[PDB]
Amino acid sequence: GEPQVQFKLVLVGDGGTGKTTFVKRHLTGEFEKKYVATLGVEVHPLVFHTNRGPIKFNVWDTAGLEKFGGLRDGYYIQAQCAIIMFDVTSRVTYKNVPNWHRDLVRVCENIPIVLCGNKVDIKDRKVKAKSIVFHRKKNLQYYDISAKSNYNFEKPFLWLARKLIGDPNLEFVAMPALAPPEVVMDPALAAQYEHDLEVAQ
Ligand SMILES: Nc1nc2c(ncn2[C@@H]2O[C@H](COP(=O)(O)OP(=O)(O)O)[C@@H](O)[C@H]2O)c(=O)[nH]1
Ligand SMILES: [Mg+2]
Repeated sequence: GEPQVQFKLVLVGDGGTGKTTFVKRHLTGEFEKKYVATLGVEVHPLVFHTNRGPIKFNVWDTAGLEKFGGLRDGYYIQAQCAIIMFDVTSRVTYKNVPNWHRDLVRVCENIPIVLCGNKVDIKDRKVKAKSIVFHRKKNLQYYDISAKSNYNFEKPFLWLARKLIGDPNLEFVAMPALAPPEVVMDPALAAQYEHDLEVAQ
């Protein structure tokens, strides 16, 4: 009878930015993933547990290394939300963000979108906070991320659940089982970066 609250999420951005690494941190979603042969995609079911009940994000991760413009319409059709990703050690991935946005909005129009800057465990960072107080001003929320250490993993999913359910006080009551950190996210470096965003804001 009474079914599941489920949302289609489309994960997009340049080849090599860490999209498959980020979505694979949720272990039960990787083990139960579904290979949809004909659209070139892997659909991952990520269940999150809130104070108002359980929610599911059906994350569509492309299986190729496609280029801006080269994602069929079927990949985006009926999407309810999205995450756009770039790598902070490569400037060309961040310059392509606007074209990935243009592709989404043409097919889906006004849907809640989060912007993510990955690989902030690396010391030699090229794209900093002062240049990210830019683009995000499309009604787009920004978060610094590190996929291999699990740094800020829940933040993009918590922001999208608040918009789609309609409650700004919604919280997660327990965290999903996650793959153990494989790199070190220095604790004083993370604090320096957070201070930099507030300065930039
Ligand atoms: N150190 C580090 N490397 C990362 C991180 N995220 C991705 N990478 C590396 O980037 C390469 C490409 O990642 P992949 O997930 O295949 O990217 P995709 O093309 O967007 O699917 C891999 O060798 C990853 O291990 C991160 O958080 N930290
Ligand atoms: Mg991939």
